[PDB]
Amino acid sequence: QVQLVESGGGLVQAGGSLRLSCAASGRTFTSYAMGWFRQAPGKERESVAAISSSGGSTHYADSVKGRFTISRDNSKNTVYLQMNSLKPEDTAVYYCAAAMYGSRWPDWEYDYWGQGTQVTVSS
Amino acid sequence: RRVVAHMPGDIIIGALFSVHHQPTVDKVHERKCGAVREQYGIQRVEAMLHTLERINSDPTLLPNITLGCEIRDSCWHSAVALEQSIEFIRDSKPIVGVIGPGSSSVAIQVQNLLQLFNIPQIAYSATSMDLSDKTLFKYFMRVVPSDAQQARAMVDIVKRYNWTYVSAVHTEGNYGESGMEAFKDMSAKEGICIAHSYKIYSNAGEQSFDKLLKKLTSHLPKARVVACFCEGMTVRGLLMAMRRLGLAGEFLLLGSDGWADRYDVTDGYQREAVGGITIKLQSPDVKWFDDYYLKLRPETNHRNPWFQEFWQHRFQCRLEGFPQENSKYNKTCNSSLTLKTHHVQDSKMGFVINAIYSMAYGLHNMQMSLCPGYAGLCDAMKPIDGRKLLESLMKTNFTGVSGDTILFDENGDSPGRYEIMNFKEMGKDYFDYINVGSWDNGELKMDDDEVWSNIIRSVCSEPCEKGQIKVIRKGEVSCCWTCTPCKENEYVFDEYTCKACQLGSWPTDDLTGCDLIP
Ligand SMILES: *[C@@H]1O[C@H](CO)[C@@H](O)[C@H](O)[C@H]1NC(C)=O
Ligand SMILES: *[C@@H]1O[C@H](CO)[C@@H](O)[C@H](O)[C@H]1NC(C)=O
Ligand SMILES: N[C@@H](Cn1oc(=O)[nH]c1=O)C(=O)O
Repeated sequence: QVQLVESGGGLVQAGGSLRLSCAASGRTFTSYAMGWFRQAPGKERESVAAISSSGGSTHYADSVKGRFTISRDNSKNTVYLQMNSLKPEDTAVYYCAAAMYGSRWPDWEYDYWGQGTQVTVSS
Repeated sequence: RRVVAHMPGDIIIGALFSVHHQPTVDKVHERKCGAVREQYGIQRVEAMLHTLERINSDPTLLPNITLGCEIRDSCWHSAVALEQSIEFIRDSKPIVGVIGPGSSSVAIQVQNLLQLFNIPQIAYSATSMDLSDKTLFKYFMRVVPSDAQQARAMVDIVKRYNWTYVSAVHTEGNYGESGMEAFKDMSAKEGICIAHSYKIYSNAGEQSFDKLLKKLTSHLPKARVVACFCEGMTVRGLLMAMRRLGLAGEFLLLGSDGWADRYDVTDGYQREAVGGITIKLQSPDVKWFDDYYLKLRPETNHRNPWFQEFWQHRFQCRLEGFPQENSKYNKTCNSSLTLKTHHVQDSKMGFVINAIYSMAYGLHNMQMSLCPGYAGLCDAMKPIDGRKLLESLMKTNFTGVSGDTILFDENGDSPGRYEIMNFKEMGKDYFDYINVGSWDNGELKMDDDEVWSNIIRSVCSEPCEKGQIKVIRKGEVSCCWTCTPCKENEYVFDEYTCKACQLGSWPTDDLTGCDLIP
C-alpha cells in the first residue's frame, strides 16, 4: 500500500520554468514505474511523461517533447518533472501515478495515485 | 524488498519458486539473486496461478471458496527462501499452506520455520530421504518419492552394466549428501567399489571444478564412470571443466534427477555430455499448461511481475514502452516474438500442479469434515487450524493431473516411477535426450542396444582367465586384484581362493576337483 505526495506546483508566468516532485511511501518503489499526467477543467486528461521502473529510459508526449524532462532518484524514492519554458496550455492539475505492469506508454495500468499539484501559467 | 506475485481469494496459499538464480558468491550476503529462470521459475509461477484459477472454476473442488496465493522468490538459496518465508510469517489474510521450494536443503530451512506455525508444506522436487522424518518435519509432504528409490535405481544401473570401480561426485547439500550416502550404503553392500567420493557446491568457481576434474582423472583409466548425485549446474560445471581441460569423452556421468533431461545443463557443451545416463521422475507433460503459457504476452499478463524481465531476457530485446523496461539489450522487441519458438516445458511441472491440487483436495476434505452442509467456509474453519489441515492432508486420496491416483504414506511421501535417459547423438552434430529405461518398485527395465549400439568398461581389474588364475586383492581396494596363477598341484576351489590336492591326487583338466595320479 503505497502513498504518493505531489509538490512543486503553484503559479508561473508565460515562458517560465517550474520543477515537480512526487514522493512514495514504503519500499518497492524501484519495482514500480512512474508517469506524470495532467488534467485541465473541462478538457480530458493527457499523459505528460513517463519513466521506467529502473529509470534511464524515458518517454514524453509530443506536446511536451523538447520542453519537459522526467527523472527519478530511487534512493530518494522520488520522481521529478522539470517543465522548462511553460505555455498557457500547460495549466492543469498534474498527477503522479505508479504503474507496475503495462504496455507501450501511454498504455500502462496505473495502480497507485497521488494527491495532485495545481499548475497555473498566467498569460 | 522483493516483489511478489499476488492473487486474492478467500484462502491464500504460499508458494516458493526459483524465479531467479542463486546469488553470486560475490554478493551472497547482499542476497542479490542472479539471472531469471524460465522452467524452474516463470513457468512454475504461471502454473501456480492458472491451477488456482482452475480450482476456483471447478465446482466440485472447493465450492463457494476462492483460492488466492502469494508467490515468492526462492532463488534456490536457503537464506533468500528463509527471508521470504519470514515474510509469509509476518502476519502472525494468513498463509494456509506453502508449496515448494526446489532444493531439499532449502526446503528443510523453510520447513524448520513453517512447522513452528503449523503451516503444511508440499514440495514438488525435494526428494531427500531426510525429509521423510516426520518427527523432525511434522508439517512436510512431497508429491515425489524418497531418494531411497532413486539411489537404489542408480545402484541397479551400475549393477546391470557390470560396473564396479566407479568415481562418486555429489552436490554439497542435503540432496547430494543423502543420495550419495544411500548410494554408498547400497553399492558397497552390492559389491561396488567407490574410488573416491567428491563434494562441491553448485556455485563453485571455475578453478574449483578444474581441481575436481583433475582429482577425477587421478583414478583414470580404471574408474571411468562417475556416479553423480549432482544437481544441475554441478554437472554443467563438470562439462565446462571438461571443455577447459580437454578431458571430454574420458568419463561417463551417471546423473541423478538434478540433470533428468535439463537442456540448460548440456546446451553449449553437447560433445562433453555425450553418453551420459541420467534419471528422470515419471512426470508426463501437463497438456493444459502449454495452452495457457504459450498464449501469454507481456502486454496481457499483468500479475507476474518478473514476466517483463523474463520476456526481455528470453528474447534479448527491450520492450519499447513497457514499465519494467531494461535498457541493457541492444535490440527492440517485435510483435512477431512468441514463446512457442524453442519451447521447452518444465520436466517437473506435473509435480508442481499435483502439489497445488494436493493442497486443494486436503482443504476440501477438511471442508467436508467440518462444514458438511454449509457451502464454503463456516465458523469452525474461522480460523483454519493448521494441525487439522495436516491431519486431513496426510489422509488425501485423489486422482492427479497426470491421470494417476496421488496418495500419501505414513512418512508424507508419494509413490513414484523413474525414466532412465541417455544423452546420445541423433545425427551429425545434433544431440538430445532419449528414454532408454525405466525403474519402478525395484524392477529395472532397459533397452541395452540403444545406449551403446561402443561399450564402456569401468573396472579396476579384469576377471582372471579360467584356467588356474586366482583373484588376489591388491594393497587396498577389493575390486582391485592381481590375477595370480596356482601351483601345478593346486586346483581352483572358488574364484577367490585356491586349494591344493592331497598326496596322490592331482588337479583335473577343468581344475575344479582332484583326480588320482595313474
Ligand atoms: C555382465 O557379466 C555377465 C557375466 O560375465 C555377462 O553374462 C553379461 O553379458 C555382462 N553384461 C554386460 C553388459 O557386460
Ligand atoms: C480412495 O477412495 C475410494 C472411494 O472411497 C476408494 O474406493 C479407494 O480404495 C481409495 N483409495 C485407496 C488407496 O484405498
Ligand atoms: N531433487 C533435487 C531438486 N533439483 O535439483 C536440481 O538441480 N533440479 C532439481 O529438480 C533436490 O532434492 O534438491
